[PDB]
Amino acid sequence: LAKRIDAALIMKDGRVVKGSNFENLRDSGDPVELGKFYSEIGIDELSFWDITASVEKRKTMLELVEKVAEQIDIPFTVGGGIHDFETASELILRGADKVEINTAAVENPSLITQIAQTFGSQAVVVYIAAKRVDGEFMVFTYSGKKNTGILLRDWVVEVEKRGAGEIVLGSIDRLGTKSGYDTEMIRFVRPLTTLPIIAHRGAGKMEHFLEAFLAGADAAKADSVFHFREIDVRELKEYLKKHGVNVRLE
Ligand SMILES: *C1=NO[C@@]2(*)=C1(*)(*)C(*)(*)(*)=[C@](*)(N(=O)=O)[C]=[C]2
Repeated sequence: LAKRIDAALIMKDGRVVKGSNFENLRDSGDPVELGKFYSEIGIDELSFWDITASVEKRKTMLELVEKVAEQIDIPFTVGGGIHDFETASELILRGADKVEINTAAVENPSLITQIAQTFGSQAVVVYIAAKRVDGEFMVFTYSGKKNTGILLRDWVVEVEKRGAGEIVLGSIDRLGTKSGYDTEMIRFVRPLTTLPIIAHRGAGKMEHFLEAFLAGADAAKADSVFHFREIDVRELKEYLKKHGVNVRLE
């Protein structure tokens, strides 16, 4: 299948954290209008990540999903502290196509299966944050704060076994960098799973997307490179097509 380009939007109290540089937008920090604009210029799927610190979070995420579903016609994922089946269920029913889970899945891997039982494997995305520690790829939880001691190799196999649809592979070793995706990490994971692998962290220029796809990624996700317009989405897709990558053009 076609390689996929995803945009992730980090949100807090209903706003896109640090906004965007699209002057054409009425409100460049509105996640709905920004998401809609991305869907029009060639983003394939959207990810909405909420960090509303406690209290209003549940209602905020549900209202976000409802507003997004009304306006956009490409698939989207919602994530950020989804801890149980009922939370995931209400977000999917309100409009999300998929839910994206990390810490709660590591702590209770049956959560993957429970969501998939009702909504299908295709509705369950597991985000795996990994980092090199003493020469092994280790799985990290709590926004990179906790080394679980679980090997990346073991967790990838378990995630597929439990019934996840896709894996987002986030390299903590590339957080905040613009040097490229962690292609070594992608190549390490590729033979271990039949699931779609979505690369995250490290993108800085168009050539990094090509590199990630050569490494075996099925999709590439980014955020600030798009929001601050370091990479244009249409230019990226034209570049990838030029060099033989199967991507969807309009
Ligand atoms: C995934 N792994 O750690 C995370 C993940 C997502 C979000 N988020 O804001 O959706 C936060 C931490």
